[PDB]
Order: sequence, then structure tokens, then C-alpha cells
Amino acid sequence: DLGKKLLEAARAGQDDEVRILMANGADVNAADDVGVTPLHLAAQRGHLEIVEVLLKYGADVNAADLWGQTPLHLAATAGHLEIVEVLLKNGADVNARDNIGHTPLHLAAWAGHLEIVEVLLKYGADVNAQDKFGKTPFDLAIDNGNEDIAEVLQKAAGGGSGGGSGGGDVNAYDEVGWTPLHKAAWGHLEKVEDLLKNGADVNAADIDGYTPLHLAAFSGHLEIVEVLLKYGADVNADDQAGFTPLHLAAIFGHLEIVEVLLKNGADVNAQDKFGKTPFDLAIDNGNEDIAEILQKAA
Amino acid sequence: SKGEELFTGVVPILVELDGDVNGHKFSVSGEGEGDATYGKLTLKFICTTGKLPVPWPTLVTTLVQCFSRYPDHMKQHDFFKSAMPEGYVQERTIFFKDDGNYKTRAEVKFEGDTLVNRIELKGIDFKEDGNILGHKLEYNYNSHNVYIMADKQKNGIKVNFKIRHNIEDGSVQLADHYQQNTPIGDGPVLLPDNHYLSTQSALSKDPNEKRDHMVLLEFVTAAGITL
Ligand code: NA
Repeated sequence: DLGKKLLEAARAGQDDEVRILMANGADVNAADDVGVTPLHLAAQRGHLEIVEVLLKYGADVNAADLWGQTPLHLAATAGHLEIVEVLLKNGADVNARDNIGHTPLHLAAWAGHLEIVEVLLKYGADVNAQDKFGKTPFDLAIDNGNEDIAEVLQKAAGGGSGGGSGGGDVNAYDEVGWTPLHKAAWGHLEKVEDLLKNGADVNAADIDGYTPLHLAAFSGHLEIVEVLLKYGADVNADDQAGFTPLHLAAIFGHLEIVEVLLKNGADVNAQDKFGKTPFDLAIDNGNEDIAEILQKAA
Repeated sequence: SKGEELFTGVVPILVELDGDVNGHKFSVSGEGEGDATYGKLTLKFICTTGKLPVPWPTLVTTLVQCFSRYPDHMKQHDFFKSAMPEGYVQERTIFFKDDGNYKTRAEVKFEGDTLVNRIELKGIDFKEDGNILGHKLEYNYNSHNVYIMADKQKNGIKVNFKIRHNIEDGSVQLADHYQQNTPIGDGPVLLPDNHYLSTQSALSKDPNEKRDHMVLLEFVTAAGITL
């Protein structure tokens, strides 16, 4: 009963009530039914006085909830810098792993907390740690658009400046088979050009069978479609994808993309996973001008 | 217009699923928290009726994409939060390769301060010795790309993706997801440009839970639209 009240007082930031409950014998390491302790709640919600008093009274600084999260994970995600520092000074494991294998540095990088990234590095965070999907904190920062953090993390790994714009093995791939060019297909024309100029494989297929040209057609980027084709992209790539770039262009109504695909040999008779041709999809989606062009090319 | 303001902090979650797969009925309840600023879910589910007659991983997608991290430059593309608090209907057909399918209909909405996902699930044509009814799927989960597009009727969104379930013998069972979301309310919603979500999940067990159950940690972010 005292444990529950201490959990609530910690959560609500009632440092006066925390002190009272401790003097009445409350268990500083009380846990709810998902393993969350008073220190977890105070650290997550930014209640520094309460974090300090709990640690003084012997709270387990590395207690893990059901999801593997320690108080440091939660404070690093929530962005509470001084709480991060206090936890580290009281023995928090700087490289503790949540159930996905994230360290606190992964979480701060994911969450966009640059000052916390820097304190975690100072206290021994492993810059090369990988989560269970192979991502480093740098990878998470990049994929989330946290470029300032990515720049810091690449420097801390000895890779020099420039990490903010990507760390450049042009043919790296992650666990879903995305290369830098798959990421650049989403409207980053200058990066697409730079990658191809430095030897990126234009026809790399991801785990679902999608090439960069599929993604550029899905996202509707004409000039990217053009340069992928100029660099030898397979205009009719399908295999595991179950559809071609022309099927995608016919769905989303980009007449100019349909026209360049046809100009480059796209197959008007290719069938998707439901037996539909691009003409069928253009009809189904109300794209009449595209349908007329595809019928002329039948 | 202001649905996103309901997700600035940690939000309690309730999930209720009523399921029937090949006549095997079951109920699943879930609870926990979502922290949409960071695309994070911390949930625990129990099969309240007894043993779950399908593998837990096959229900993950059915069991709240309003908690996806949408970065600041993509705020105008977050359909899911824009439908709140009145919510949206989420419907899927999930085709398991060389096996049966699930069809689901869910309502996702606020009930007070709680975000509630209430689902009905029907499974048909499963093989009693297939990977699903025969429980041959590993208790784990992969990372996926989730593709989002505005629907052609200008009401909601369509969503497509392929889930990969690792099979105990080392092969992979595909579950092909076809999804549609429409607002429950008459208020205006955000119809996005085409983009994707990238997912991470971990499944675990609670040593103090005696019922059939799943602990789930999930991180999801949107991407594909910049500057
Ligand atoms: Na504070």
C-alpha cells in the first residue's frame, strides 16, 4: 500500500510526499505489475529532487521494467539532461539494453537530444553498439533526420566530419535491404546523383523486392526516375515486388513519369499480384489521360 | 486540426480484440502507454479466454499508428493524429501466403484520456496443420516498411506492406497486408503525400504472468518527405 503511494508521489512530482512515505518505511524499490519503479517514473517525468532522494535511499539505479528499460533509458528518451547525469554518477549502466537492444545513446540519438548524446559519450557509451535490427545510434539519427547528432556520432567513432549528410559506404544495406540510394529516392535528387557518381548499385532490391526506381515512382519524383533510368535502372523490375514501376506510376497519376517509363521500354502487358496491367490500374484509379496513353501503346 | 496536441505526452492505451479463426474464438486484452513524440509503445496483451489458437506474432499488426513518430517537417502528413479525438476506422485483409486470411475492422479513438483500439478479427481458410494453426512461427518479429498513400476518394488513406514471420524451420511466412483508414468524424483530416513508416518491435514474456500473453515494445517513425 505504501509502495503504490510512493509510485504515485514519484510520478506526480510530490517530493514532500516522497520524503514522508520514505520516513514511514516505503520500499524505495517498489515495482508495479510491469516492473516500473519510483525511480523510473521520476526519471521519465523530470522530477530531479525525487530522483536524488530515491538514489540516496538505495533505489536500484539499473532496475529494468518488462520492456528492458532502465531509468537512464527513460531519461535519455524524455530529454532530462541533469537526471541523465545524476543517474550516471550513481552507477547507471551507460550501455544497458532495452528489449530491442537500444542503448541510452540509441534512444537519445533517436529522440534528437544532442546534449544528452554528448554526456553519454563522455560517460563511456559505445558509439558502435547495434540494436537487434543492426542499427547504430548514428543510423537511428540519420534515419530520423537528426543530422546534428549524426555529425557528432560519426566524429566520435573516428570517421571525421560530414556524418550529418550521411556516412558513406555507398553500397551499405540495412536489415530491410535499403541502401543509401533507396533512401535518396524519396526526393533527394542531388544525393541520388552523388551516390550514382560514386558507384551505388542502381538495381539493388530491398527485402520486399523494391528497387530505387520503384520507390521513386511510388513517391512521384520525375527527375529521380529519369536519372535512375539514365544509370541503367531496370525499367521493368519486378521479381519479388509483384509489380513494376509502371504499375505504380499508373496508380498515382503522374503522367510524365508514365511517359518516361514507356520511352525507356516499360512493359504495358506486365501484370501485378492481382493480374492487373498498368492500364487496368489507371482505370481503377480514375487516371484517364494515363489510361489513354497506355492504350495507344498497347 | 488539433488532434496532434493530444499526443504531445505519454498517453494510456487500451486494446480489445474479439477474434474467430476457423471457428476458434478468442479474446485478447492489451494495456500500456504510447509516447508519439518518440514513436514508442510499451504494451502487454493477454489472451483472456485461455490459449491463443494462433501465434502471437500474427496479431501484432492488428493489435495504433497514431503513435508513430512524425517528424516536424512531416506534421502535415499525419492522418492518424488528425482524425482524433473522434478517431478512425482501420480495416485490413491480411493474406498469409499458401494459407488463410484475416479480415479485421477496428475503431481507434479516445475514450476519455485513453486511446482505445477495439477490433473484430475473422480468419478463414487456415490449414489445421499450417504454420498459423499448427503454431510453427517463431516468437519474434522483424522490422518492416509500411507504405502510406491518400485514398482516391479523398476521405482517408490506404496502407500496404508485407510482414515476414520467421518459421521454426528457417523459412519465412509472408503476411500480405491491405489496409484502409477512414475518419469517424466529419471534421477535416490531413490527407498525406505518399510516404512510409519504418518499424522496430521486440516480443517478450513476463515471468509473473501465468496467462497466455505477449509483452511488446515498439518504435515506429515516419519518413520519406523532407524539407
Ligand atoms: Na526537473
